[PDB]
This record gives sequence, structure tokens and C-alpha cells, in this order.
Amino acid sequence: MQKEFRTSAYHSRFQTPFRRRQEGKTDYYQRKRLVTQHKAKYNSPKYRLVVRFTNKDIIAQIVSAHITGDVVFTAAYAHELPRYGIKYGLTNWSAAYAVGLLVARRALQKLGLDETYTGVEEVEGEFELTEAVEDGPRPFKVFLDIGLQRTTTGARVFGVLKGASDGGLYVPHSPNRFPGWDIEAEELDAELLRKYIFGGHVAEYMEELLDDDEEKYKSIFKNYIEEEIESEDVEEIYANAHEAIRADPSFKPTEKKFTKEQYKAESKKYRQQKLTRAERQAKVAKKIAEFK
Amino acid sequence: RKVLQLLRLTQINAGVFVRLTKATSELIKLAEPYVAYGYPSLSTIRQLVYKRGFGKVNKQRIALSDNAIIEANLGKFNILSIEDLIHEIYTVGPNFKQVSNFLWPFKLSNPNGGFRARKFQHFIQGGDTGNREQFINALVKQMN
Amino acid sequence: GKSRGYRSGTRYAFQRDFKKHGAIPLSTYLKVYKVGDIVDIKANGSIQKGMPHKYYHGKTGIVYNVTKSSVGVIINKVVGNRYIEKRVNLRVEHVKHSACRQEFLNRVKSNAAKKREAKANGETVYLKRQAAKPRGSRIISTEGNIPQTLAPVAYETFI
Amino acid sequence: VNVPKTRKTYCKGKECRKHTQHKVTQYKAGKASLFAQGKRRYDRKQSGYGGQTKQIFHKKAKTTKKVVLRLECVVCKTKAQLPLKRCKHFELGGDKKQKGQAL
RNA sequence: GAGGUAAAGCGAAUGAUUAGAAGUCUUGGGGUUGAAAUGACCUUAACUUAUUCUCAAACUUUAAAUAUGUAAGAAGUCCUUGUUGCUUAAUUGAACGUGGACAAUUGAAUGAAGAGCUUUUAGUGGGCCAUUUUUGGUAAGCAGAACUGGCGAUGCGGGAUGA
RNA sequence: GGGUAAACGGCGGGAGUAACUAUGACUCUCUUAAGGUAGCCAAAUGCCUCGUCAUCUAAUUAGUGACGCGCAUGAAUGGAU
RNA sequence: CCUAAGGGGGACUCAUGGAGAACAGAAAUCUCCAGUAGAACAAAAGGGUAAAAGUCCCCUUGAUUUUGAUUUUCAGUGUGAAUACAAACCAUGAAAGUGUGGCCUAUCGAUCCUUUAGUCCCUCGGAAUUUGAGGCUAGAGGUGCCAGAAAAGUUACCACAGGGAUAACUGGCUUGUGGCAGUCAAGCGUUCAUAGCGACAUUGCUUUUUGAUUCUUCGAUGUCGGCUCUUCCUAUCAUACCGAAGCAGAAUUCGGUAAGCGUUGGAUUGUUCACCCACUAAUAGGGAACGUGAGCUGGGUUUAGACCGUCGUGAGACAGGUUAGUUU
RNA sequence: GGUUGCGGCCAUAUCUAGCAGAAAGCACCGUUCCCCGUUCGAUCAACCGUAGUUAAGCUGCUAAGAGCAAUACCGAGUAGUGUAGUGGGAGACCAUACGCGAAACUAUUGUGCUGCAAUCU
Ligand SMILES: C[C@@H]1C[C@@H]([C@H](O)CC2CC(=O)NC(=O)C2)C(=O)[C@@H](C)C1
Ligand SMILES: [Zn+2]
Repeated sequence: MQKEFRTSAYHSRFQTPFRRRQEGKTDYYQRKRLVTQHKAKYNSPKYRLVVRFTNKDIIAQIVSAHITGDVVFTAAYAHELPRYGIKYGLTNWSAAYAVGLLVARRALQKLGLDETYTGVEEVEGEFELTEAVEDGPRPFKVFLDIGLQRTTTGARVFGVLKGASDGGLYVPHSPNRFPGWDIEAEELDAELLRKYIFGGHVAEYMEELLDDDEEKYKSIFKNYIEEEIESEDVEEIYANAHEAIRADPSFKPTEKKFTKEQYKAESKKYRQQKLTRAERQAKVAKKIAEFK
Repeated sequence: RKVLQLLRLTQINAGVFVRLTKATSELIKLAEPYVAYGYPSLSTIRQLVYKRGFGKVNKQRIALSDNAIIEANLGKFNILSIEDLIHEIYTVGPNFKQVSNFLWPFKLSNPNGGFRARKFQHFIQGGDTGNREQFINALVKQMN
Repeated sequence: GKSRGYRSGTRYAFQRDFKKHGAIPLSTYLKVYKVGDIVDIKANGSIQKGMPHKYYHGKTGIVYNVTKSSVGVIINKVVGNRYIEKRVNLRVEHVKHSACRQEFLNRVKSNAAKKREAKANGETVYLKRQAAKPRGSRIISTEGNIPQTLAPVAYETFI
Repeated sequence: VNVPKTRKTYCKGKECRKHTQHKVTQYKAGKASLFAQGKRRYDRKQSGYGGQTKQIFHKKAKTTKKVVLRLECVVCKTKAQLPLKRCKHFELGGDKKQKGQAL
């Protein structure tokens, strides 16, 4: 009764969006605003702290843009944290803080800016920016890139932001998005931010649930139960993790049980292969012949 | 008009030698409705240079009445005689540009025997303009 | 009522290409322009700031100034019996590098590479480009290629 | 058009030289003085005989005047003048628009 | 490099448009079914599907020819390293340089009664015609444009005679 | 605010309606300062127009007598004799 | 036109269709699916725009200050508009960034004078003080004929300088319109396309209509009609000789060669034109500078007098009527 | 080679209908103390990675698939066009000479490639 819409004319004139826009992964408006560099700073690249949150992982990369494609400067993953003493809650706000601190220290060691720009040593929850040292190299400057993730006060991305800023990277920001910011009284509560930095919210949840709903405690905080980790000593886990990260931030790749060629050969087994033109011509001939 | 001025054809019945390349071929194509060109034989070149050969010496048209005149102006290009110049023209040599530019544009007379009935149409259609390819020699014999 | 506004007659010149509307690929914003570069001007309709006048659409010039988001291009325009240097400010979305440089810059390096070798080998080499010369003599063999005789065909109506 | 009663713009004052609060009000041209040299000159050229000695404009074409805003800085009392475009209607501090309401 | 005119296209968007065919009418009526069932049947009209004929100065995916921009070196390329309050995380750059190498094929053709620069002043500011492109008009030795060439300002040979 | 037109001057439209039709005494309607009265007229003033009828002639865009919604007649800008 | 319809940020996706839900139906609201923009973006049209430039929400005043550079129109002058920066000061955002009015292309204005703001500075010249005045920098008050005089008619009593750069005749180009002639053949014609006609179409000619144009003439080519007189054309009204018929005769109609020869007298009108009466073989049509004014006439038009109607406050107008008006 | 993150070119990558997917990753998935946001913890926020699943997303393959792209003894040296003639023709227009040269149509082929970092039976 109505005009069939998906006509050949509809397909012919359709302008497909950008590949990574149809994937729903890249916002090219924000990408244009971030990447584009002041033309009089000819080949000096802008550096993006790309922060991404999966269901199980945190990725924090430092990226500069080029025509052939983006080039990774340094990278830090949440699944690196077990090496530094954090095994559980790898997607906490505090795990995000640890990842940010790790990427900051790793990048600074790669550059050579370790003696200068050590960062906020005594994590207190105060808002503070990496201040340049007079008569010395300016701090590494990085701009946060949250992609399609929504900006809400208390979001985990700004945990990575805070960790990187405390690690010595100069990442410009305002403290009105940290958990602990009072909009009505426009100041940042340092104690609540400090609580969130050292897993205080997770510890409070364990305390509250343990003495109220113990079965949900057994199901949710199982890994802490088998680890004999109480609510009170969680803060020291993150405190030791911070010191360990600041002691040695270098990258240790995981030992791989197979070579690249072995992986390629193993994976190529489960891949269907395209037919020959002759094969599909034979298929068409067979179908016609069996149609009579 | 500009093309004809660059070929130094500034008067009627004026002749010049051109080395064929893509650039000069495209130049000549623009001037085709006004010129007759062809592939000259050796005897045609010799008769032209002997009877009507003049050199450009200090922007002056000087008759080639002695080999000293040719030498004084083309010795740095190893042209020591009228025969050297004719050979450089015929077998287009390394110094063709200098030798051909040294030659003043030849000033032929009207043909003895006339043209065809109507000139300003292509030689294929019974005119005289364009490329005639070996009949340039008969025309030059009429004209020199 | 004659109308001679700024963008008069740009109905097709300032249109986007078919199936090329929308956002600009970021290779445009990543290219680096230096003072003295040769660039082509092509107005992009989707960016109305820093847009050239319709005269400069399709003209080539020299970058002389580089600012935050723009370049200053120099164009020679015929005004009467002489040229006038025009200084146009263009956002880099309307500007592209001229490809005529690279082919010549390649020949500059290629010529030097060939020339220095000829000195090394104790010979000489001629570097000037040459127009396509008339072709030399050749022999056409006819094994399997006995000439086909073609004749004009009779007239025939084909409706 | 509608303009608010206040505005925070740049102040030219030597001790302000920054954005400060301003009280916006409309500009009214003052009355022509009788002792201005031009008036004082024109009143003698008109005396005696000769009639009307200067042009009197009649071919009016505009229907609107540019509205000038006289911005009073609240700190150093320095005035400023801002011209607007030509508008047939102009009020200061009117009712702000209500978007999404019925007729 | 740029272009959207000629051409082309319309079983490609917009708009215009000829003809049937097969379907849906369940959200068209008529007639005939029914003691009352909107549930059919014959019909025209609507739409839908695949086709079909013909178009567009102010339609278009495509898209010439001619005309048009730039480059084809010594004020160039390359190697090394000096200045800055600009720029970079930086010893990064950017701009301008010092010093060193690359000579007559110093980097396409052809031509050049030479190139460049300045002052000052005359007349003119009614134009017209031809080819080609083209608008209004039935048309015009009509009105108005585009490119070139002419007449005006020019005789001479031809068109008998004729800007 | 009053007076003054032998001061300058001005002096309207639309519908239906009478035991055929035609017309409209009549009615309704908008509107003016007032709505052209008595008279006169295709007049030296009427376009249409060589108006229609009669008379004058063999034949008359002429003449005269009538008729009259009169482009655009009319009362001391005097009307009719 | 807009304190948002400006600026920043965020979230969302539009027109429409389909399938469904009490009242509810073609149109209310709700839900899902499709939906490349077929919506919207103040106002013309064009361009542009989809995690937006569109819809909604939060915060705002960058629609701010200083003076330069550049683009368009261009003389590379002004005005308008726009662009990119510099030095400030701010808004917004986590931030990169963005913002010097409106997504872009239109939306506007010198000198003189006045006025306001700024600087509180310079001057009033014999020396001061205070009022007043005059300066310096930026706005506003306006010129739409928009590079910007302050401006009602009429001349039929007219003047001058000019103009064929320009109208009112002829002529010339054209032939729409006018006129005349073909081709085809659906029909008409008792049947019958074509004796005689001939629709719908289509091809021409003519310059006796009126146009269109403005080439010649404004240091003048005497511009209506009539009378008078000559000549020419043929597209032939009559007269000669013929062919055809829906030609029995008579009369008539169609056609050919034919311009030799003729084509009138009157009433009304200035008329050309027209319309009657009458005679006649017939009362055909045209040209010749719309033949013909040092041939006439002067009724008309179109000087100056005068009257009327309508129009105008008026002087006056009328391509309306009327009467009188030097023809070398 | 598979996968993830960030990309470059922006359909050879899109669209429709099917089928398959070991490891890992991604994902769907669970909960509401806390930060936060809603008519609604659906979206958004936080927490667990613990209870489950490859059903979907995602990836690959299939289709005389639509579309798109490329190529051509395809159409066609056609249409058109620059230049020329005291060429033809009443004209409208056309042919020829020296040059340049399409689009549709037809047919065939193809159906993302790739950079940086990490990870994996
Ligand atoms: C109409 C009014 C006056 C007008 C202006 O003063 C008229 C003057 C101009 C001039 O230079 N000389 C004169 O004699 C007349 C102006 O400027 C407007 C804004 C305001
Ligand atoms: Zn102040």
C-alpha cells in the first residue's frame, strides 16, 4: 500500500558515514577539536590521554595524531595492576587512579623527567596542577580524551585524570567533576576525594553489607573473602600500590607461551576461505540444472 | 599571430626550418591555416642556402658570401663552412638551434607557375596550406 | 535589479561533492604549511569562516603567513593591464598542497643523483628534458598478421 | 528588541580597565544650546534681510533611529556608549521570552 | 589544479509526462449477493510492484572541446651548525644566517630592433560592421551582450556599382 | 462658537415589486452638507452616435418636431421664453 | 526582526510511513519498527548542516576595549559588509577549544552643524581665579535621487540656443496584423472528397491596412480632402474568343488567353471611408513622394478672438463640441 | 592470523536474507551503600567479574543478491567541439579538412586495505 523504501535508488545515493562513526566508536566533532594543532606550532604534536573503560579493563594511552594514523606514546592497562599489588576491583574509581598514576610515571620515565616533576607525593585529595619548574623543561602536557563517555561528577575517567595529574603530567582540569565536589558551595571536599582515592567507598560497602546482608556480601566480595582482606586494610593495599608504581613504572610485557607464527597458524585454522569464481559458477550451474 | 611571430614568419613567402618535436608540432598545428610545410630534401636545402642564405650578424642580415662570415659566428659550434651548415640543418644535429637561428628567415618569391586555383584551404582539399610532405620541394623550386 | 553580492554565482562552485557532504576528514587539519609553500585554493562550502572569494576558487599561490587556523596566500590577479598581488586569509580547510612542487622537487634530486654518478664514472650526462621526438624506422613482420583488407560499408538504416 | 537593565562589559576607566557591572540606559540627545558657536553664528547670518540662508531638510527617508545605550559603570561611574542596529521597537528590561508555552 | 557549459540521463534524486500488465483496496464507489452477516463476487477509479513513450534556462549521478591557475632551479638543492623575548616535554621547531659541495645541458621548446624604471602632457569617453556564441521580438538594414577581426583612421587588385 | 450661497461652489448609489410581458407608483438598503427642484435637451453642452421615431427628398452623417437613467443639461457660475 | 533567534557546553534526532492502545474517529496522547534528511534552521533564493548548524536543558554577555592588516565592489578612493591576527578583558566547558553578533550570501549613510561619552587633557594669546566658549578621540541626530541641492504649476501669447543623438508625413528593412493564393482531404453537396464548397493543419506571396524600428530630413522636402490631368499594374467588373458545371433553354457559377477598350449622374458628410437613389455593358481594385497647393480651393486639422460641457483652488487642459480666421 | 584501544583513507568498507565462530578479547549479563542522573538504575553513574550466555552485538563466509568500485578490439572514434573554405542548401541545417573527444549502454572482474600499542591455543 505504501512505497517500498529500500529501493536501488536509496542505496545508490546513500552516503555511508565514516568507518569508525558507523562503528559508533569515534566522535569526529570532538576529535577535530582535540587533535587540530595551532598551525604556527608546525610539527609539534598534541598529546591525548585516551581513557577507555571496558567491562573488565581500563585502557589509558598517550597518543599523538599523524596522517597515517595515531601513534601510541605510552600505554597503561588495568590488568597490569596485579603486578603492582592490586588484584581485585580493577575497575574501581581507585583502580582508575592507579592506572592514571602508572601512565604518568611511565611516560615521565620514558621522557627523562623523573627527578623533576615527581608529582603529588602525599595524596591528600587537594586539587592541584603540575606546576612548571623554573629554568627547566616544562612539564609534559597532555589533554584528556574521554571519547563518547558522558561527563558526570564522580565518573571514573576523572579518576584517571587525577592519578595522572598527581603523577607529574600537566593535564589541565578543574576540580568540579571529582567525587566530593559541592555544587551549592563551590569547593572540593578533600576528605571524600581522598576516601575515593584509597578505595574508601568499596571498604564502606563491605562494612555496611557484611553486618546487614551477609549472603550478598559472600556473593559480591567473594574474592576478598578468599583473600582474607577485611574492610579496614584495603586502604593500605592501594597505598602500597602507589609506592610500588612510583618505585618502578617501566613496562614488563607478558611472556608469551607461543610465537607469533604459531599464533597465526593456530588462528588460520578456524577461518573460512572465499570461494573461487569457478566454484560459484559451478554452484549456479548445478542449481539451474537441478531446477530443470 | 603570436605563433607565426615566434616562428619568425613575419611576411608572406617567408620560409624557416623547424626541428620536429611535440612542442614544435603543436606550434605548427596552430599556424596550419596560414603556412605550407613539408619535409625538405637535401638539394632543396642546398639551393635555399646558396641562393638565399643570409646570416644574422649583430641583428643585421648579412649575405653568406664567404666561409669567414659563417666561421666568425658559428665556430664555437664547429660550423666552418656553408656545407657544415647545410649538414647541420639536414641531419638535425646537436647545434641545430644555433645554426637555424643564425640563418635569417628565407625570403622566397611568388611561385613561377602559381599556386592552385585557391590557396587558403588544406592541400588535401586542393589548397596549399598544411602539410604536403614531399611536395614542399616542388613548391620551393617554384619559389626559389 | 542587478545583484553582485559576495557569493553570487557560487551555486555549484561552493557545493559539496556528491556523496561527500558532512564532516571533514582530519588529514586536512594535520597537514603542515610553511611560509613559501605552494598551495591550491578550493573553497569548502561546509566551512563559512575564512572562506575565499569566488575569484580565488581554483587559483594557486604562495603561503606567506601562518596563523592559528589559517594561512596567508599570495595570488597575482590581472586588474587591467597589470597584475596586483592579493593577500588572502584562508582557513586551512579551503587549502591544499599543490602537487606541482613534488614532481619537480623529485627531478631536482633525481638530476643531482644522476649527475654526480656521471662524474664518478668519468663520463658526462645530459639532464634537460626532451619533447617527444618523431619515431625511428622499424620493421613490421607479418607472421600471423597478413594485412586485412577493409572497405567502406554500404549505407543502412538502423531503426 | 529587548535589552536588560544591567550588563557586565569592559570598563575604560584607569582604575577599572576590566569587566565590571554596568547599568544600561538609553541615550537622549541634549537640547541644543543657544551659545554654541554654530548656533551663535547662524543667528547672525539669519538676521537682517535675505530670508533663509541655510538648508532646511525635507526629504526624510529613514523611519528608525539607531538606539544608543549609555552604560553606567557601577564602580568608577565612567559612562560608555554602545550603538545598536535600527529597530522600530525598543524597551529596556522587558519580559523575557517563554519558550514552550501556549497561545 | 580548478570548472558544471555542449553533450548525456530519466527501468538515477527533483519536477513534467504516455500506455498498458500483475497485485492490494484491508483505509473508493457502483451492481449483485444476504430475512439482518463488510465477509465475497463483476466493474471502474485509486494506490503498490516490475515495465513503457517523451522532456527541463532558473533538474541532475556523469561530463567534454575551447578558454583558465601554478611549476619547470644558482634568490636552487643538499651537508654542518649560530640568533630569538616566538614555539616545543625537549637540545623540538620556525624564521634568518655562518661555513662547505654541486658551472656552462645551471636542469623543457621556440623567439627576443634588448630589459627595466620614471616624469609629464594631448586627444578620446555618440561608435558601427562581419564570422561564431547568444537574449527580447513574428521579424527587421530592430534592440541588447561574449570572443576575435575589421571600418572609423585606409588607399590599392577583385566583388559591374558599395565604409 | 454663531451668521452668510444674486460668496467661491456642490446638488448620491444598489436590489425587488402591479390578476402576460415591459416598466416601476411602492418598498427595503448603504450614504451625503444637500442629494439636480422648476424647467430644457443627441441643444454651440451626448462619448456611444450617422441614438430611436416622425417630417422634409427619388435618394438626406444635413434641418425641424418629438423621446430621454442627460459620458458630462439646469436656475443672477442665471434657467425657460 | 532577535537578550535570544548572540556565545559556550551537554543530551537527543527530524519529515513521513507502518503496526498497535478505553473514550479516540482521516486529525489528540502513548509504544515499537523503518526512516541520508524527503524536516528545521526569523524573513527572498541558493548553498551548508545529523552523536549537528536542527529540537530541548544549563551557564552566560565576545552584540566588550585599542588601533592596525586584508577580501569584495574598486580608481585598487569612499561607504557597507566580511576575513585573519596582535595586545587586553571575559564567557563557557573536565578539557582541548570555541566566542569580536545572528550558519553563509542583503538588511544601509560624508563635509558643516548639534549632541553625548572619553581625556579631565590643550586654549581663551598683558597676568590670574571661577562660570562660559573653543579644541583633541569615539558614537548619535541624515541626506532612499541612497559619493549625500533647500524647491509647485501653466503657457493655445510666447522666447532663445540647439537637435534628425529625438516624435508628428513620404521613403527604406520587416510583414505580426490586413489582403490575396496554394497543398492535404474529415465532411457538405438526393448518392458523390475534389461541379461548386471545404474543417483540423500546413506552404507562400503582396506592400493598396495598421503596426514594429528610428536609417535620411528640424540654417523647413508646404503635413487632410476635393477639383483638374496623364500614365502605369493586374489580383478582369464589363466588352472578344474559349474550357467546366449539380450547363435542356434563359439566367448563373468556376476557370484560361487577355489591361486593347470603358468603368457614370446625384442626396447626406470637410471627409478618405460609408450609405442610399438612379442610369448602365459595367458602375473592378490599386500605384505613380499615401501622384498632383510657384495648378486651384481652404470645408477639415493645427497659431492668435470667442462660447459650452467635464476636469483643475487657479492660471489653464481636453487626442471633446462650436463659430471667425493673410494660401507669396 | 584472531581480538582490543586509538586511528588513516572514508561503501571493494554500505544494505538485505541466511550460516558458522577454538583461544583470548569484546560483549550481553548481576546489584543499588556510595558519587551521580532519570516519569522509570531503560539510558547515564557507581560496585562486583562474583551468578550466567555466545541468544544478540562483533567477526568471517554464502547469494547467476541490491549497491559500490575498476577495467574494456563494449557502445564509439559515435554525440559534441576548436580551427577552415568565394563548400552544399531557399532556408532549417548538413558534409568535408586539420585536431580534441564524452555519457548512457554492454561485458567482465572485485567486495576493504592499512598504521601505532597491547593481547591470544
Ligand atoms: C538633517 C540634519 C542636518 C544634516 C546636515 O547638518 C546638513 C548640512 C550639511 C552641510 O555640510 N552643510 C549644510 O549647509 C547643511 C545632517 O548631517 C543630519 C545628520 C541632521
Ligand atoms: Zn569602571
